[PDB]
Amino acid sequence: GGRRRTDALRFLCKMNPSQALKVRGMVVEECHLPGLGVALTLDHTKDGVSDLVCFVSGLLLGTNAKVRTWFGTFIRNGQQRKRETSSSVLWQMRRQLLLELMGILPGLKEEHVVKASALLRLYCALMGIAGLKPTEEEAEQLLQLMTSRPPATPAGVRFVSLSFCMLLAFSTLVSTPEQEQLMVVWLSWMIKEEAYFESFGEMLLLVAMYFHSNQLSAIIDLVCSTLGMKIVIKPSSLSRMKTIFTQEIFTEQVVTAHAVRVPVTSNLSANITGFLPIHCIYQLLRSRSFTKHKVSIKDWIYRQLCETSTPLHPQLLPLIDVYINSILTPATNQPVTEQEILNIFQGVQRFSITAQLLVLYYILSYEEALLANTKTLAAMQRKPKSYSSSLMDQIPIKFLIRQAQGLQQELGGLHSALLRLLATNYPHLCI
Amino acid sequence: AAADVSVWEENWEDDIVQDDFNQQLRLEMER
Amino acid sequence: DANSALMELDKGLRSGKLGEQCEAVVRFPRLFQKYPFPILINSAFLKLADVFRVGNNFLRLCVLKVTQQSEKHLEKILNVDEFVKRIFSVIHSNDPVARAITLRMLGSLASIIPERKNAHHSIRQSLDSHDNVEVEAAVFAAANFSAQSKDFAVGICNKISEMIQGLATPVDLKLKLIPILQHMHHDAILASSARQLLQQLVTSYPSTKMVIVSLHTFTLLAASSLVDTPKQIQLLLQYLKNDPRKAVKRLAIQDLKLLANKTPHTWSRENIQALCECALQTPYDSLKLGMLSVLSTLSGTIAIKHYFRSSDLVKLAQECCYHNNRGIAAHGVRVLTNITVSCQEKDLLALEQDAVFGLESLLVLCSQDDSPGAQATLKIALNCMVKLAKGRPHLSQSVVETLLTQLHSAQDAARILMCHCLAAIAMQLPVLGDGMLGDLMELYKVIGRSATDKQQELLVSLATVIFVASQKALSVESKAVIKQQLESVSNGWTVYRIARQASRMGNHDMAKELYQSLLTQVASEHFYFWLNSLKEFSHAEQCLTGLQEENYSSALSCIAESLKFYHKGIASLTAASTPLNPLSFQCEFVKLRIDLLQAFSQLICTCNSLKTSPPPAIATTDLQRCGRISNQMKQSMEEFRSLASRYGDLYQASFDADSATLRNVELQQQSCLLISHAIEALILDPESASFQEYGSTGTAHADSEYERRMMSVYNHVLEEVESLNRKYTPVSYMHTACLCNAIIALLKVPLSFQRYFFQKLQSTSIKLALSPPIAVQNNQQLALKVEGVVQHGSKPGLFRKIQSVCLNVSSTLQSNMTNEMEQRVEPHNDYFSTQFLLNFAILGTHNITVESSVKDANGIVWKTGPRTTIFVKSLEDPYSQQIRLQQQQ
Amino acid sequence: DPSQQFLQQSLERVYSLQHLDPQGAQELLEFTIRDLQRLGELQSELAGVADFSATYLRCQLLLIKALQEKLWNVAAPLYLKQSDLASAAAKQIMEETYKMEFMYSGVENKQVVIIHHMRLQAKALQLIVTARTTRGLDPLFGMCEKFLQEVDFFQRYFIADLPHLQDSFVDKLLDLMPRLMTSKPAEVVKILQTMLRQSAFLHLPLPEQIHKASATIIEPAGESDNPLRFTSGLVVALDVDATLEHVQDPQNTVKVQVLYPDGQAQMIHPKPADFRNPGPGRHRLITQVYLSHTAWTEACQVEVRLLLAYNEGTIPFSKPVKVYIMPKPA
Repeated sequence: GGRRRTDALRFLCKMNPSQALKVRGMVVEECHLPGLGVALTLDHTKDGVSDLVCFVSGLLLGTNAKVRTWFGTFIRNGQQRKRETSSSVLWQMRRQLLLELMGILPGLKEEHVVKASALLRLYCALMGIAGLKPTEEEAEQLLQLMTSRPPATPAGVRFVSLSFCMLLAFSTLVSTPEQEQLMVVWLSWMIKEEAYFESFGEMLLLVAMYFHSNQLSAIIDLVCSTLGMKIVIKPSSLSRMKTIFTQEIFTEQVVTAHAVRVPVTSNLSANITGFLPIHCIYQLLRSRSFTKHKVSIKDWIYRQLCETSTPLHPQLLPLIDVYINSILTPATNQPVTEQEILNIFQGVQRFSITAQLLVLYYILSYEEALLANTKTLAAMQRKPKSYSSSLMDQIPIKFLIRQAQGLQQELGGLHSALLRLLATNYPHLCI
Repeated sequence: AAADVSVWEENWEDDIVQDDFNQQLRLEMER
Repeated sequence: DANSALMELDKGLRSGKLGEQCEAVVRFPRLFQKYPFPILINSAFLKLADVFRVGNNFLRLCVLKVTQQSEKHLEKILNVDEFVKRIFSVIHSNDPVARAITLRMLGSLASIIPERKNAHHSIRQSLDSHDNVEVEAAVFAAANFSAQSKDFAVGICNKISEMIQGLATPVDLKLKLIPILQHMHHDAILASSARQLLQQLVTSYPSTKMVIVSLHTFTLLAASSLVDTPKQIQLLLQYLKNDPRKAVKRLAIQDLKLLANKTPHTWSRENIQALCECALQTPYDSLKLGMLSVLSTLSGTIAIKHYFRSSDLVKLAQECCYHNNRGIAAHGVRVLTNITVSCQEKDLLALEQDAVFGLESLLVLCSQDDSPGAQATLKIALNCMVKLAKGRPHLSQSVVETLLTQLHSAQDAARILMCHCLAAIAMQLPVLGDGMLGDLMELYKVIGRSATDKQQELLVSLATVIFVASQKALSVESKAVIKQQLESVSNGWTVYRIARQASRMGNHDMAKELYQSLLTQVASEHFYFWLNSLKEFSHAEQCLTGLQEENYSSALSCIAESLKFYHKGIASLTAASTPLNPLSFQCEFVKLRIDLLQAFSQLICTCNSLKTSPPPAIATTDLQRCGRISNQMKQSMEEFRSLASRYGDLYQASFDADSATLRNVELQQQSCLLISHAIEALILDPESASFQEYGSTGTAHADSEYERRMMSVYNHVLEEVESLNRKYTPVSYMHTACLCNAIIALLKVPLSFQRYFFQKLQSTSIKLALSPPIAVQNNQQLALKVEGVVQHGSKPGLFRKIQSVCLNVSSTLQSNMTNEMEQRVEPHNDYFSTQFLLNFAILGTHNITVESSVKDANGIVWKTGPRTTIFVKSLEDPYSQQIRLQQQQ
Repeated sequence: DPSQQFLQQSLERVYSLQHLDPQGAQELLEFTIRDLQRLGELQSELAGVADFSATYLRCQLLLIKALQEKLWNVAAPLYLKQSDLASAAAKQIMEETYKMEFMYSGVENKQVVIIHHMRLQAKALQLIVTARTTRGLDPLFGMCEKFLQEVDFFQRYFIADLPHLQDSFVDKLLDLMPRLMTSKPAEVVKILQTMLRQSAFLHLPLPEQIHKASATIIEPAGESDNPLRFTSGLVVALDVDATLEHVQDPQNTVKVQVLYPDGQAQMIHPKPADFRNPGPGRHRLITQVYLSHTAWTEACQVEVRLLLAYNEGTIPFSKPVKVYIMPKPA
């Protein structure tokens, strides 16, 4: 009965093709006969990207969750319809999407990178929400798409990030050795490629770190945030991913070497979002990785702290905390020098108020930690290098505390932590 | 001691309110 | 969760280390912003007050800072007695610092504890303390409590008077004490006694500081009491004229500006004459600028009408508009413009050209400077020109000519401001658009050749005036704009904003080209879908620009093409919708645009349905004799009525939209209603056609060219319908001709995409936390409390403010509307709460729904808040079940 | 004294400036209404006069605002209900005119004529607004002839007061009386609109002595008390004490309204024995109001308020209070 009704409406729309998309809108409004909608958009396509990509992506990723569930059930049910054959419109639109994949495949073009990105996100939606299981040819052309090289634009960065998240999520679709060597050579090229300034390499380093620290949940959260959808990943395939990643591509040495040269985000703030090099440095510092390799980031920390803006990023304070913990834990990272932070308070190079407050927070926290961790000295007094009293006399603690109190809401927990340190170590400033 | 007034009261260029959508669109497409 | 975070802080305040306790205490206000509901606020304030009671003085100061930050949330404490009593216990401490902090807290809590006698006595006792910090805290608390409670004010006025006049009080404490008297407005006799005391102070303590504080306090008291305000104005003018101190004169100017802003109607002619004389005979320019600021404030109000020949005000304004000082010139020309547009009296039309030439000279003065003060004066002048163009339309041509001539010899910032001015004038008066196109296009050509950094704003401003000034479409100007964009502009944002303006003014081919160009520049796929949808909507609106006046077949084909592109666009737009950017208004707006176009197509089909003949069986016996077309017209009428209802639903779901977008939605709804009324009055009920189309507005003051075109189409269609009322039987080809011509007229005016389609500014919501798969007994009916907070983004009341919140509760069983009830509650500090009583006599499963609605200040109801639902499992109690079973068995 | 002088000056300022544009006129009215409300808040003796005059000015402000909305209004089939507030304005003028008639004392007939004239204006406004919407001709004729009968009754009752109503709405209406009687309803609506817009604002002659009718519920007090328990099915008696100020005939007019948390509302008519008169223009109402309702899961609060009745229809004149009840079953 449903097949005959769908065929009748199909013939009616063949007789009046101008109203075919109106019938498809009626389908998605009344919320039944999804095969009719798919068939109508297919007969309509028979440049942009395509009406098909827009239509099914909007269906699977729109605000309306009823439509999402309805189309997911449609995809699931259609998948069982003989597992092949053109009897179901599901395989027809799958072939159409695969044909689009061939269309945009080549070095990827500047014009096709955004279309590739949209198509890749649509495939993510299909296999993640709708429960589609790709065929061998579909998986092969997907892998051919991911491993393409976009021409180092922000769209290219987005495309590479999305492809990497697809590989992390749906790693079951490789299942072959030649595709394994294809993806590892693509990963090696991605490592070598660092001209993407104008947030991809940060994601790569972060997933490598999470693999080393077995923070699988962090990887799933990263993938779900980048793809923009909630997916269950079945992390045994993620464990296979961790084995290949750690043993072949990313050792701790290469991770450290690539991370120490990662640039600093100018004008850092909570406004700019996504995964950032600060997250990478925080993750290594929490994993205690540099003392194992004897490499300095004091310059990196100091340079990043000078490049902050008022809506404070929520990762700066934990970064300073773990950096101070790294200093006083054996060998160790060197703390910033006297002259390095005298330049911060040289006025009163006009540095930002949030940079001053983060340096002040670091200094007070460092002194508190030094008082709290005198057991692990194991060297002379110049090794930890407790700060000179003259430099402390140069720092305007009270003025900066008043300024931070004037910007309470914009600085996150910085004002509260500064007040904690002030009330603990400077009672004479708390009269 | 001053006050602010707008020449055109339906001018879409005023940055009195900045919304997230237009923020990322601007940051994404400005060169 | 709220309580988890509150415990996370509570372990902080329980640590005993001062740093952690202070950290938690200053972490509190963010919690209130996250969870503004009274349960968390109540518990938080009780534990904060306990910490205040037992903590040291620095912790008490931190608690005081938090209380000062959270004066909105303290109305929600509810458990006021325990909170205050454990706060109040610290006033008995021998430490004067602790007493001072307690007094400051009581002053901060004055709104929720007025008429608290122990607090009043504490203030009175601490006022004559020997510790200066305690005395200052007592003065602050006395100010707050006199602002709040009348009894404290009347009980304290004598004591404040005796401390001020007391010779043992220092001058600094006297200064601190005088502003208490501004809160003596609670009673007429109290206000009169305070007035007498302030007069005694100004005559007996004529120091600069003391007289300044006393005069400011007297001004504030007069503003609050508004009975001594005329003689307060007279006193301020006396001090302005007589007192030689520049500081006293400056204060008098500031106070008169405050009174002009507050009570302009109370100003007499004599007061304005005295102020004008003072401005005329003063030698100092700063003072003159201040008095002219006061006079320009007054001229914008009704005080100018009360002031009314060539008087001192006009003489002063004419003298000042040619001053060397730019600020004085701006104020003088503002006064002149206000007089010209407010007073149509023909005795003062000689200054009409004085105003025009003063504005032009001020343009010449301010254009080259490119300095912030000059930019401010330039903004003042251009606002005055816009106002003058509206008020006196016969001066519009000269204003436009001055702006165009000055455009070629002005800096970039100045050019942007005059472009805004031209856009305003041409939006209100589009006849002047044709006269400004040549100069604007020439300046667009010369700017685009060397457009580096600041010219991007200039480029969008110039394109905006080009699109606004163009009543018709563009052929060569369009080519020039596209060439200027493609030649140099890699700035996608400039192109996007210009395309936004093009789609705003209905130049949809240009918008299509620019949006097509903007694809491949974005990185995110949802922005790509958004731009692609914009391109498709522009193409769809461009498709139906080629409509012939009488060709209905061409019309049907064009509407079909437009619907194809609209369906592509809505698929793309749906693909562009994401969480925290749902594009709900855009989706609904273009869905209602897809409808009323396929409804138009169905009405074109029914126009042609008359050519398929009626049956003969029905033809042998009035409206049924028409045949299928009669029922089809009935269906079309119902469809258009439903479309008008849906457009109204979109209207009242757009509380955060700007006025122009709402007017656009109103125009679409009125077009739907026009088609429905035409169908009814021509086919279905010509005898009940009601009165004639007597337009009350007549020559309505439209705010856009789209408005003018829409109303002209409506008036022409209504005239056509009225002349064709009963002249033909409903089988007529002339009725179908009139309907189809109405379709052509409505579609031939291009659609305008308004600001809310692109920019969302207000963004107000409702949280609506309600007390809870919940089991309710059959006999015991549910007691449901719903609490909600209205949320905001940046400027809360940008377009309209919430006056009251309407909470409609309904119950649907077997999840049908069995528990209708409404409660209009006024949210005090952006928070409202109410109790609901829900009957569940019928056993089963109940779906409770609560839908918040917003009644704005004017009275219009908006359906804003979420229609959150909860499900109730109502089951008969064991007692009644067992009793009924035993009785039956 | 300065208060009376300020009151008279403000009223003269409003009356003189009736040649202003609608925006200026309505902003002047808003300024004066705010001033009179504040003056009523400050002074006790002039609270009655200030609130009386401010209510009259609020009626006028609503009228001119509704007429400006009508200027914003267009042809009838294009009328939009959601964006219109003229009908609400007419209802508000209705209720405020009732308020000035009954909720104040010392009202001589020279004020009653002005109150009824504003009432007639509100009825005309409601008629015009309804005509803007209704496509039926028979209901339009019915409301039209009802309004004309109301005008005729006004002319009959206040026949001695017409010379004091020069250039008023009703005066110009009575000038063209038979033409309105014999004209078409649509033409009647049109000329009514034009005559409303051209009507003059009538001066309100202040009485020598006038005080607002006020009431203060004091016995239940705030909700800090524990809920009243054991009320399921049966009755609970809530003792009500109240002081009533300047109500000449409270027994026939004062009523007690009880609003349960559901839509149900109870209306109570206290007997004369409840009312006590310890002083002139200062009554004391002591009585019991009986409340009953089925069992409740949680102790909700019931709103109890005092209303004034007029002749039908009622208007609230006391601050609402709330008390918690827990009708527990047993």
